[PDB]
Amino acid sequence: MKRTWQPNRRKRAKTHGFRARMRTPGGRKVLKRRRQKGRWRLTPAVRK
Amino acid sequence: AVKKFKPYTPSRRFMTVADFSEITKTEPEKSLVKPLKKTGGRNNQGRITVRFRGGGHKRLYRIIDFKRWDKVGIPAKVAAIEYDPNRSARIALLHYVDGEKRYIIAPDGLQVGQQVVAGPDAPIQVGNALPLRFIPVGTVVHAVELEPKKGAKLARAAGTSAQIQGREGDYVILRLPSGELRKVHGECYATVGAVGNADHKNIVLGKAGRSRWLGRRPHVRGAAMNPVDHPHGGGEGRAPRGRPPASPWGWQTKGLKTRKRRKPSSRFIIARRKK
RNA sequence: CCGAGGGUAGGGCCCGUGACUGGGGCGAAGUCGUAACAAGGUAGCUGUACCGGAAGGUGCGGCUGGAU
RNA sequence: UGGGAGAGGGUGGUGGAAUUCCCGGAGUAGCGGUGAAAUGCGCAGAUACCGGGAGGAACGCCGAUGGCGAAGGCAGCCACCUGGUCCACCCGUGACGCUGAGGCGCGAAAGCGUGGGGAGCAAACCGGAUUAGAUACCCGGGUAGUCCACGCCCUAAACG
RNA sequence: CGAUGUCGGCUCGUCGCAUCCUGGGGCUGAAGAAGGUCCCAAGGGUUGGGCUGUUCGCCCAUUAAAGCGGCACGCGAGCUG
RNA sequence: GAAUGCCGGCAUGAGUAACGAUAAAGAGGGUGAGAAUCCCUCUCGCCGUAAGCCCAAGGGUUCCUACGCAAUGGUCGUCAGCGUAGGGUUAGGCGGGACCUAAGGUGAAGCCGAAAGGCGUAGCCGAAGGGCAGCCGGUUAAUAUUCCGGCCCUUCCCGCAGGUGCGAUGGGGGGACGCUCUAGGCUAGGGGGACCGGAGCCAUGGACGAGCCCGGCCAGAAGCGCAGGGUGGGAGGUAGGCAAAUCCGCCUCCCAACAAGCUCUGCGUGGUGGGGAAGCCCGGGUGACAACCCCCCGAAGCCAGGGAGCCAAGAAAAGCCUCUAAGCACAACCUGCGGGAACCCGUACCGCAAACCGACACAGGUGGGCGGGUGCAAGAGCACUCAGGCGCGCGGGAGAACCCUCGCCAAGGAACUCUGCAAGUUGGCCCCGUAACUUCGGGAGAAGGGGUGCUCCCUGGGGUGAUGAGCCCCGGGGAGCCGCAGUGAACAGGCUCUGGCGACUGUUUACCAAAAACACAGCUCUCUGCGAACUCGUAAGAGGAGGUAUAGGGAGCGACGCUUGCCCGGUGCCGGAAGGUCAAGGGGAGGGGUGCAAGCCCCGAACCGAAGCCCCGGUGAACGGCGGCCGUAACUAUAACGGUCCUAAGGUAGCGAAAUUCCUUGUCGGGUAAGUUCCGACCUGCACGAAAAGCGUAACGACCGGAGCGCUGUCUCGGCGAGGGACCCGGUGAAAUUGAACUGGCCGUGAAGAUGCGGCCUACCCGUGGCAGGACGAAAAGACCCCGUGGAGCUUUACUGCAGCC
RNA sequence: GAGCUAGCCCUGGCCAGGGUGAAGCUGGGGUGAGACCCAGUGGAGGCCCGAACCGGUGGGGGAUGCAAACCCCUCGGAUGA
Ligand SMILES: CC[C@H]1OC(=O)[C@H](C)[C@@H](O[C@H]2C[C@@](C)(OC)[C@@H](O)[C@H](C)O2)[C@H](C)[C@@H](O[C@@H]2O[C@H](C)C[C@H](N(C)C)[C@H]2O)[C@](C)(O)C[C@@H](C)C(=O)[C@H](C)[C@@H](O)[C@]1(C)O
Ligand SMILES: [Mg+2]
Ligand SMILES: [Mg+2]
Ligand SMILES: [Mg+2]
Ligand SMILES: [Mg+2]
Ligand SMILES: [Mg+2]
Ligand SMILES: [Mg+2]
Ligand SMILES: [Mg+2]
Ligand SMILES: [Mg+2]
Ligand SMILES: [Mg+2]
Ligand SMILES: [Mg+2]
Ligand SMILES: [Mg+2]
Ligand SMILES: [Mg+2]
Ligand SMILES: [Mg+2]
Ligand SMILES: [Mg+2]
Ligand SMILES: [Mg+2]
Ligand SMILES: [Mg+2]
Ligand SMILES: [Mg+2]
Ligand SMILES: [Mg+2]
Ligand SMILES: [Mg+2]
Ligand SMILES: [Mg+2]
Ligand SMILES: [Mg+2]
Ligand SMILES: [Mg+2]
Ligand SMILES: [Mg+2]
Ligand SMILES: [Mg+2]
Ligand SMILES: [Mg+2]
Ligand SMILES: [Mg+2]
Ligand SMILES: [Mg+2]
Ligand SMILES: [Mg+2]
Ligand SMILES: [Mg+2]
Ligand SMILES: [Mg+2]
Ligand SMILES: [Mg+2]
Ligand SMILES: [Mg+2]
Ligand SMILES: [Mg+2]
Ligand SMILES: [Mg+2]
Ligand SMILES: [Mg+2]
Ligand SMILES: [Mg+2]
Ligand SMILES: [Mg+2]
Ligand SMILES: [Mg+2]
Ligand SMILES: [Mg+2]
Ligand SMILES: [Mg+2]
Ligand SMILES: [Mg+2]
Ligand SMILES: [Mg+2]
Ligand SMILES: [Mg+2]
Ligand SMILES: [Mg+2]
Ligand SMILES: [Mg+2]
Ligand SMILES: [Mg+2]
Ligand SMILES: [Mg+2]
Ligand SMILES: [Mg+2]
Ligand SMILES: [Mg+2]
Ligand SMILES: [Mg+2]
Ligand SMILES: [Mg+2]
Ligand SMILES: [Mg+2]
Ligand SMILES: [Mg+2]
Ligand SMILES: [Mg+2]
Ligand SMILES: [Mg+2]
Ligand SMILES: [Mg+2]
Ligand SMILES: [Mg+2]
Ligand SMILES: [Mg+2]
Ligand SMILES: [Mg+2]
Ligand SMILES: [Mg+2]
Ligand SMILES: [Mg+2]
Ligand SMILES: [Mg+2]
Ligand SMILES: [Mg+2]
Ligand SMILES: [Mg+2]
Ligand SMILES: [Mg+2]
Ligand SMILES: [Mg+2]
Ligand SMILES: [Mg+2]
Ligand SMILES: [Mg+2]
Ligand SMILES: [Mg+2]
Ligand SMILES: [Mg+2]
Ligand SMILES: [Mg+2]
Ligand SMILES: [Mg+2]
Ligand SMILES: [Mg+2]
Ligand SMILES: [Mg+2]
Ligand SMILES: [Mg+2]
Ligand SMILES: [Mg+2]
Ligand SMILES: [Mg+2]
Ligand SMILES: [Mg+2]
Ligand SMILES: [Mg+2]
Ligand SMILES: [Mg+2]
Ligand SMILES: [Mg+2]
Ligand SMILES: [Mg+2]
Ligand SMILES: [Mg+2]
Ligand SMILES: [Mg+2]
Ligand SMILES: [Mg+2]
Ligand SMILES: [Mg+2]
Ligand SMILES: [Mg+2]
Ligand SMILES: [Mg+2]
Ligand SMILES: [Mg+2]
Ligand SMILES: [Mg+2]
Ligand SMILES: [Mg+2]
Ligand SMILES: [Mg+2]
Ligand SMILES: [Mg+2]
Ligand SMILES: [Mg+2]
Ligand SMILES: [Mg+2]
Ligand SMILES: [Mg+2]
Ligand SMILES: [Mg+2]
Ligand SMILES: [Mg+2]
Ligand SMILES: [Mg+2]
Ligand SMILES: [Mg+2]
Ligand SMILES: [Mg+2]
Ligand SMILES: [Mg+2]
Ligand SMILES: [Mg+2]
Ligand SMILES: [Mg+2]
Ligand SMILES: [Mg+2]
Ligand SMILES: [Mg+2]
Ligand SMILES: [Mg+2]
Ligand SMILES: [Mg+2]
Ligand SMILES: [Mg+2]
Ligand SMILES: [Mg+2]
Ligand SMILES: [Mg+2]
Ligand SMILES: [Mg+2]
Ligand SMILES: [Mg+2]
Ligand SMILES: [Mg+2]
Ligand SMILES: [Mg+2]
Ligand SMILES: [Mg+2]
Ligand SMILES: [Mg+2]
Ligand SMILES: [Mg+2]
Ligand SMILES: [Mg+2]
Ligand SMILES: [Mg+2]
Ligand SMILES: [Mg+2]
Ligand SMILES: [Mg+2]
Ligand SMILES: [Mg+2]
Ligand SMILES: [Mg+2]
Ligand SMILES: [Mg+2]
Ligand SMILES: [Mg+2]
Ligand SMILES: [Mg+2]
Ligand SMILES: [Mg+2]
Ligand SMILES: [Mg+2]
Ligand SMILES: [Mg+2]
Ligand SMILES: [Mg+2]
Ligand SMILES: [Mg+2]
Ligand SMILES: [Mg+2]
Ligand SMILES: [Mg+2]
Ligand SMILES: [Mg+2]
Ligand SMILES: [Mg+2]
Ligand SMILES: [Mg+2]
Ligand SMILES: [Mg+2]
Ligand SMILES: [Mg+2]
Ligand SMILES: [Mg+2]
Ligand SMILES: [Mg+2]
Ligand SMILES: [Mg+2]
Ligand SMILES: [Mg+2]
Ligand SMILES: [Mg+2]
Ligand SMILES: [Mg+2]
Ligand SMILES: [Mg+2]
Ligand SMILES: [Mg+2]
Ligand SMILES: [Mg+2]
Ligand SMILES: [Mg+2]
Ligand SMILES: [Mg+2]
Ligand SMILES: [Mg+2]
Ligand SMILES: [Mg+2]
Ligand SMILES: [Mg+2]
Ligand SMILES: [Mg+2]
Ligand SMILES: [Mg+2]
Ligand SMILES: [Mg+2]
Ligand SMILES: [Mg+2]
Ligand SMILES: [Mg+2]
Ligand SMILES: [Mg+2]
Ligand SMILES: [Mg+2]
Ligand SMILES: [Mg+2]
Ligand SMILES: [Mg+2]
Ligand SMILES: [Mg+2]
Ligand SMILES: [Mg+2]
Ligand SMILES: [Mg+2]
Ligand SMILES: [Mg+2]
Ligand SMILES: [Mg+2]
Ligand SMILES: [Mg+2]
Ligand SMILES: [Mg+2]
Ligand SMILES: [Mg+2]
Ligand SMILES: [Mg+2]
Ligand SMILES: [Mg+2]
Ligand SMILES: [Mg+2]
Ligand SMILES: [Mg+2]
Ligand SMILES: [Mg+2]
Ligand SMILES: [Mg+2]
Ligand SMILES: [Mg+2]
Ligand SMILES: [Mg+2]
Ligand SMILES: [Mg+2]
Ligand SMILES: [Mg+2]
Ligand SMILES: [Mg+2]
Ligand SMILES: [Mg+2]
Ligand SMILES: [Mg+2]
Ligand SMILES: [Mg+2]
Ligand SMILES: [Mg+2]
Ligand SMILES: [Mg+2]
Ligand SMILES: [Mg+2]
Ligand SMILES: [Mg+2]
Ligand SMILES: [Mg+2]
Ligand SMILES: [Mg+2]
Ligand SMILES: [Mg+2]
Ligand SMILES: [Mg+2]
Ligand SMILES: [Mg+2]
Ligand SMILES: [Mg+2]
Ligand SMILES: [Mg+2]
Ligand SMILES: [Mg+2]
Ligand SMILES: [Mg+2]
Ligand SMILES: [Mg+2]
Ligand SMILES: [Mg+2]
Ligand SMILES: [Mg+2]
Ligand SMILES: [Mg+2]
Ligand SMILES: [Mg+2]
Ligand SMILES: [Mg+2]
Ligand SMILES: [Mg+2]
Ligand SMILES: [Mg+2]
Ligand SMILES: [Mg+2]
Ligand SMILES: [Mg+2]
Ligand SMILES: [Mg+2]
Ligand SMILES: [Mg+2]
Ligand SMILES: [Mg+2]
Ligand SMILES: [Mg+2]
Ligand SMILES: [Mg+2]
Ligand SMILES: [Mg+2]
Ligand SMILES: [Mg+2]
Ligand SMILES: [Mg+2]
Ligand SMILES: [Mg+2]
Ligand SMILES: [Mg+2]
Ligand SMILES: [Mg+2]
Ligand SMILES: [Mg+2]
Ligand SMILES: [Mg+2]
Ligand SMILES: [Mg+2]
Ligand SMILES: [Mg+2]
Ligand SMILES: [Mg+2]
Ligand SMILES: [Mg+2]
Ligand SMILES: [Mg+2]
Ligand SMILES: [Mg+2]
Ligand SMILES: [Mg+2]
Ligand SMILES: [Mg+2]
Ligand SMILES: [Mg+2]
Ligand SMILES: [Mg+2]
Ligand SMILES: [Mg+2]
Ligand SMILES: [Mg+2]
Ligand SMILES: [Mg+2]
Ligand SMILES: [Mg+2]
Ligand SMILES: [Mg+2]
Ligand SMILES: [Mg+2]
Ligand SMILES: [Mg+2]
Ligand SMILES: [Mg+2]
Ligand SMILES: [Mg+2]
Ligand SMILES: [Mg+2]
Ligand SMILES: [Mg+2]
Ligand SMILES: [Mg+2]
Ligand SMILES: [Mg+2]
Ligand SMILES: [Mg+2]
Ligand SMILES: [Mg+2]
Ligand SMILES: [Mg+2]
Ligand SMILES: [Mg+2]
Ligand SMILES: [Mg+2]
Ligand SMILES: [Mg+2]
């Protein structure tokens, strides 16, 4: 049947993207934490 | 003149529609219309602040003229009379000899192609807007301003009116559509006559979907819910209220007045409503 | 081909009968009340509506076939 | 043809008394109610009195053994739309009339539908009293209904 | 109770005998026929239906008779639900 | 050495189940170390409103070519979406941007909030909506409306000429709109031709024929032709369109009016550029100077913003046109022509799937367009086929049980069973016919029947054309032929009677319940006079609503019919300036602590003193409630009638052993041979009842009951058959479970149901196919039950508090 | 975290074919005028049948599955909430 993952590049970037994180205080701390842990990518990759 | 149907479906048995006989123009004035945002009963927070709303017919909001003291002494001609979906009442298109076009709401008996007017020296004639004080005591009147020059507030929906009982200084004594006796400033503009399309209440909606056309989503009783949702929720099988009948939020819905008893306008309310 | 009639299916009218149920007529001496004929003890009767164990009572309008 | 009477019918208006309710004034210990009384209402200021206000219904006197309509029935007052009828004159058509199975229409009250409206009245119902009982007659309340619009019902001691 | 699936039905049997029938007996208030009661006997047999989830029970039609119990109220790693 | 321990390695089950749709295969010839599996041909089968082709999401080199086969592929592999390397995506016209707005987002101003932050008019952003200029063919192993060929169009810059009051983010017009039905005329596409072009073919008994087979077009600027859309012209007045305005709006007059004129679209034609079949031959070459015509069907697409009617009344903004304002009229704008300028991003490939979403090359999920022909009444239904694409990445045999999916069945015909569960039956079209009841629609396709093909003759009317032929669409009459059978295959109701519940179409427990539940129109109560009530929010602000009591919130009931009775004592709600109770605050009689004293400091009664409660009413479609005992009639029996205690009042109409009735399978009646169910009645209703509505109700229902007919493998009672498995052979090869095991029956014993102890009995060793009685078999640290001073959801006149309101 | 799911908002798209034949309009009758009756035209409807599409009634299979909800046969809606 219809599973839960229904990829949508516009949905992905406008929800978990870089510019969506820097706007809110929580999304900034998400960026701080991942930038602290040493993640290779702080935001989901999507070729647009 | 409500319209009956032959019962050729289960729902055509009682469904009734308006007559539309007083309608003389079947499309709005492109100059006097604007987009109407369907909110769905959801405020700026997005949340439903009025339940069971949405999914009705798209409409265009026609600008109605509730401040007729804008144009004093300029005889407008009653151009046409048109359906308005944002109201119970009908709307009349006016061609002021000024050249400006406006929508007023159509009182009863008002005929297409008649001159109407507004002002202190206007005739007491169906469709004219005078300050309340200059209307002779004992004349039904619609589209009443509450406070002066803030807009027409009382007597607007279908068939309604308002009698003027008497005067008392800077205030007149109006009998509202709801039988209340309030005092309203005499300088408040009003339109003489009852609102048309009085047959509006006799309309039998006829079937569930018709209510859905009007933006009314289905209403679900509290007695059908669970205690997490309503005072009336729960019970094994059916159940009476089991407590004072209550709204979802807890307050009692049988008799409990909610008008603020320190409200300033109380000084201007002679008598609370009838019936 | 038509054809007596036989078969299938569905109707229409009448008759008889049916747990039970509705009032009806009748029946020497049953129970409760007293509505009506006297102004019958609230003048009666009436069409209707509603109520009441029962006769009846009452609202509305009508009749005198009502008294002094 | 010219005249006349009339609550004839319908519409639209409108006028005064009355009762109830609301507001002010003034005023105090009872009012109300009956065969008597109790209910009930009244020191939380009733009743009785004056002024103001709203609302509905009904038309005192005239009024009559009266007048109109085919019957049911019709009553303040004005106006508009309208029926019947009678009288004068002897002008016109020349039996064109009478009755009426069916048909159609009208049809008090009560009742019904959808709306409105609601002062007084009042089936239902409640209470007091009477009483053996009193699902009554008497008394205090009181809902439909009584009123309007439209739409049904079509019965009657619809009787002279 | 770190689980022994819980009624009844179907299927498949198997055993007990305190025997419903068939076989053998004694007593009979056993004339015959047909019954009653008890004793021996478990080899075989012990029907089809209406009603109810029912077991059971009543009822229809038969029958030589339409037996009563055990097998985790036998049998859901065999079915049903 | 044990923690259903942790991490890892390796076992067991096991050469076992399986290897993913039952659409299906076979042979020959190649390649190669090796071939059922790759290549090629031939034959067979499968999809064909798809299993074909073209877009969009999403995926991201998977595309093409060479070279490979360790692993990936459920087997194999020479093959591949795999590995290695090289190659491949070309735009002014397609899509997006340099254009416009939608919800929403953001947000100068402004507002608000401890902080963070929340709002918010404009404005900005935001598209699969608006606007906008390319069609056809050829070329590559791989891209093409992108390269190339032909014929077209757009914008920006500069220039010449002509013309004009030029001029905008400002005013106006326009853009600009729904649902259903639908006219004319076209095209898309298709059917036929005895007309034209073509490699050929004559079989196996006939046919050298009006034979068979194949094809018979696509694109096109100006002009013209047909069909539509859009649109009045003039002048006078002008206070309105937030300055102006010659435009727009309103008023008068003039002529034009169903036209016409102008403007713009589509279709046709059109200079010209293209395409061009089978067959034969090695994608190509031939065919071929290929031919390129006539008739017919004909859209849901085009003309388009057409027309009609309806109610629920149907985005915005820019482009474009118009008006003018500063400014300027050596400029600037409109037109025509010329030259020049024209950027960024996407372009491979897959795309109902082996490349997307499902951990997998997974029978599942995935929006748009094209979707050919014949037949069956129609059609996107169904069968068979075109183009195209496939035979589903394990095979070969065998012909057991048993399982699945399927076919048939003697006599019976529901006897099956909880139940006709399941499977039969019926099955589309035309005509005949058709009941109670009803809200007059319906019930209804009620029921029940007749017809159905193929040939000949006669004939009626329609579309085109022209009025004829010709094709084409509806038919009507007569006479015949064949079969068991003429919707001969495929697709396609079993019917009726009677109850309960819900009026109905609708909605629901995604993944055990689709229902009698929710919703519903409709009735009532109540709240709310607008800065409404109510809701969200700390607030600002939103919603309500750009609504105004014929309106909005809340609550019960649930179309409709006839109806809804008594109780206000308690509880809620409403009304009541009296009375009483009452907090801070006021008052300060009267005392106290200290101090030499002035004074400072504390306690402090009467009395004034809200809401709330008390108290007086009202009020039920507010929460709710609606008795008991004793007696009585001229047969018995039963009590209309009485008597008495109690009540706030003692259950009204109507219903009734009921979705409710315990005793109960109540009693009687019907249906049956027989009826715990069913239906009709009765009424001592354990324990109905009137908007948690009462009693009915035509219609409706994948709801739950009872009955009957039809028809049956459901059964008596089973038999045979088909294919997919099971079975044997080659290939690949799991799992849960498992203390170790050399793992029999009985009768005992034992923590009370023993393979493991005792006694006796039986028993050579190891398998394979099977059946499930046991291993208190596996699975899940029992969901029941208890226990824990464990948890959580829910409730209230439990405690306590908080928001909110007073 | 609303790329599943529930609702709402904005903007688009989708619903073969066949049946029934509401009001209206026209004509005829009718009447003082009417109501009304009949006929044709008309093409209404949470109308009827049935694909796509949306569902998920009954049964069977599947149950270390093709699948952590699927397959086959039946069945509901299908211009509307
Ligand atoms: C399909 C596949 C599933 O199997 C079933 O659904 C069967 C049909 C259940 O019966 C279902 C259905 C039913 C009626 O069982 C007959 C009922 O008992 C309950 C509701 O579970 C089983 C067996 C249940 O066992 C039962 O547990 C019971 C608590 C008691 C009983 N025990 C004493 C032996 C035992 O049989 C139980 C719990 O689900 C097993 C656990 C381990 C599971 O959850 C496993 C993973 C199952 O989901 C499953 C195997 O995937
Ligand atoms: Mg889903
Ligand atoms: Mg999605
Ligand atoms: Mg996207
Ligand atoms: Mg998105
Ligand atoms: Mg976001
Ligand atoms: Mg973002
Ligand atoms: Mg911060
Ligand atoms: Mg910060
Ligand atoms: Mg890095
Ligand atoms: Mg992140
Ligand atoms: Mg109607
Ligand atoms: Mg009718
Ligand atoms: Mg109207
Ligand atoms: Mg606009
Ligand atoms: Mg709004
Ligand atoms: Mg917002
Ligand atoms: Mg709300
Ligand atoms: Mg809402
Ligand atoms: Mg309104
Ligand atoms: Mg209106
Ligand atoms: Mg005022
Ligand atoms: Mg209504
Ligand atoms: Mg509603
Ligand atoms: Mg609407
Ligand atoms: Mg509801
Ligand atoms: Mg509930
Ligand atoms: Mg519930
Ligand atoms: Mg919640
Ligand atoms: Mg609660
Ligand atoms: Mg409750
Ligand atoms: Mg419930
Ligand atoms: Mg209950
Ligand atoms: Mg409940
Ligand atoms: Mg319920
Ligand atoms: Mg209740
Ligand atoms: Mg209760
Ligand atoms: Mg409450
Ligand atoms: Mg509140
Ligand atoms: Mg009021
Ligand atoms: Mg014979
Ligand atoms: Mg007497
Ligand atoms: Mg007397
Ligand atoms: Mg009485
Ligand atoms: Mg007193
Ligand atoms: Mg009044
Ligand atoms: Mg004469
Ligand atoms: Mg006569
Ligand atoms: Mg009357
Ligand atoms: Mg009394
Ligand atoms: Mg006494
Ligand atoms: Mg009185
Ligand atoms: Mg009458
Ligand atoms: Mg008389
Ligand atoms: Mg246990
Ligand atoms: Mg264990
Ligand atoms: Mg013997
Ligand atoms: Mg003897
Ligand atoms: Mg003997
Ligand atoms: Mg013996
Ligand atoms: Mg024996
Ligand atoms: Mg038997
Ligand atoms: Mg039994
Ligand atoms: Mg029993
Ligand atoms: Mg014998
Ligand atoms: Mg036994
Ligand atoms: Mg035992
Ligand atoms: Mg067992
Ligand atoms: Mg036992
Ligand atoms: Mg037992
Ligand atoms: Mg057992
Ligand atoms: Mg089982
Ligand atoms: Mg069992
Ligand atoms: Mg068992
Ligand atoms: Mg140890
Ligand atoms: Mg552990
Ligand atoms: Mg471990
Ligand atoms: Mg490990
Ligand atoms: Mg290992
Ligand atoms: Mg080992
Ligand atoms: Mg091995
Ligand atoms: Mg094995
Ligand atoms: Mg397996
Ligand atoms: Mg396979
Ligand atoms: Mg298949
Ligand atoms: Mg091979
Ligand atoms: Mg090989
Ligand atoms: Mg090959
Ligand atoms: Mg096809
Ligand atoms: Mg990927
Ligand atoms: Mg390999
Ligand atoms: Mg290999
Ligand atoms: Mg190899
Ligand atoms: Mg290698
Ligand atoms: Mg695989
Ligand atoms: Mg090789
Ligand atoms: Mg640029
Ligand atoms: Mg923009
Ligand atoms: Mg913000
Ligand atoms: Mg954005
Ligand atoms: Mg766009
Ligand atoms: Mg473009
Ligand atoms: Mg091309
Ligand atoms: Mg072109
Ligand atoms: Mg020039
Ligand atoms: Mg110009
Ligand atoms: Mg200009
Ligand atoms: Mg401009
Ligand atoms: Mg518009
Ligand atoms: Mg649009
Ligand atoms: Mg519509
Ligand atoms: Mg057309
Ligand atoms: Mg073309
Ligand atoms: Mg064709
Ligand atoms: Mg040739
Ligand atoms: Mg030959
Ligand atoms: Mg001007
Ligand atoms: Mg050549
Ligand atoms: Mg289409
Ligand atoms: Mg169009
Ligand atoms: Mg806008
Ligand atoms: Mg100059
Ligand atoms: Mg650029
Ligand atoms: Mg580029
Ligand atoms: Mg490309
Ligand atoms: Mg598919
Ligand atoms: Mg698709
Ligand atoms: Mg593929
Ligand atoms: Mg999966
Ligand atoms: Mg996943
Ligand atoms: Mg595969
Ligand atoms: Mg797949
Ligand atoms: Mg084709
Ligand atoms: Mg063919
Ligand atoms: Mg057909
Ligand atoms: Mg091919
Ligand atoms: Mg074999
Ligand atoms: Mg062999
Ligand atoms: Mg198959
Ligand atoms: Mg057959
Ligand atoms: Mg048979
Ligand atoms: Mg038979
Ligand atoms: Mg049966
Ligand atoms: Mg059986
Ligand atoms: Mg069942
Ligand atoms: Mg069949
Ligand atoms: Mg019948
Ligand atoms: Mg009939
Ligand atoms: Mg019937
Ligand atoms: Mg009936
Ligand atoms: Mg009928
Ligand atoms: Mg039909
Ligand atoms: Mg028929
Ligand atoms: Mg038939
Ligand atoms: Mg025939
Ligand atoms: Mg033939
Ligand atoms: Mg069929
Ligand atoms: Mg059918
Ligand atoms: Mg029953
Ligand atoms: Mg239901
Ligand atoms: Mg239903
Ligand atoms: Mg009902
Ligand atoms: Mg009903
Ligand atoms: Mg529906
Ligand atoms: Mg539900
Ligand atoms: Mg469920
Ligand atoms: Mg569930
Ligand atoms: Mg789930
Ligand atoms: Mg779940
Ligand atoms: Mg299920
Ligand atoms: Mg359920
Ligand atoms: Mg259903
Ligand atoms: Mg309903
Ligand atoms: Mg109702
Ligand atoms: Mg009401
Ligand atoms: Mg608003
Ligand atoms: Mg409401
Ligand atoms: Mg109902
Ligand atoms: Mg009825
Ligand atoms: Mg009470
Ligand atoms: Mg009280
Ligand atoms: Mg009370
Ligand atoms: Mg006092
Ligand atoms: Mg107080
Ligand atoms: Mg009541
Ligand atoms: Mg209670
Ligand atoms: Mg109580
Ligand atoms: Mg005596
Ligand atoms: Mg009653
Ligand atoms: Mg009973
Ligand atoms: Mg019984
Ligand atoms: Mg009942
Ligand atoms: Mg009961
Ligand atoms: Mg019983
Ligand atoms: Mg019995
Ligand atoms: Mg019987
Ligand atoms: Mg019964
Ligand atoms: Mg009894
Ligand atoms: Mg009940
Ligand atoms: Mg109740
Ligand atoms: Mg109840
Ligand atoms: Mg019913
Ligand atoms: Mg249903
Ligand atoms: Mg159903
Ligand atoms: Mg049954
Ligand atoms: Mg049956
Ligand atoms: Mg049968
Ligand atoms: Mg069988
Ligand atoms: Mg076989
Ligand atoms: Mg072998
Ligand atoms: Mg092997
Ligand atoms: Mg392998
Ligand atoms: Mg060992
Ligand atoms: Mg052994
Ligand atoms: Mg023992
Ligand atoms: Mg033992
Ligand atoms: Mg042993
Ligand atoms: Mg020992
Ligand atoms: Mg031993
Ligand atoms: Mg084996
Ligand atoms: Mg076993
Ligand atoms: Mg077993
Ligand atoms: Mg076992
Ligand atoms: Mg076991
Ligand atoms: Mg076991
Ligand atoms: Mg176990
Ligand atoms: Mg376990
Ligand atoms: Mg467990
Ligand atoms: Mg545990
Ligand atoms: Mg435990
Ligand atoms: Mg326990
Ligand atoms: Mg504990
Ligand atoms: Mg403890
Ligand atoms: Mg404790
Ligand atoms: Mg605890
Ligand atoms: Mg807790
Ligand atoms: Mg707090
Ligand atoms: Mg979603
Ligand atoms: Mg559709
Ligand atoms: Mg359809
Ligand atoms: Mg038909
Ligand atoms: Mg029309
Ligand atoms: Mg239609
Ligand atoms: Mg259907
Ligand atoms: Mg299913
Ligand atoms: Mg589904
Ligand atoms: Mg499962
Ligand atoms: Mg399926
Ligand atoms: Mg199927
Ligand atoms: Mg279906």
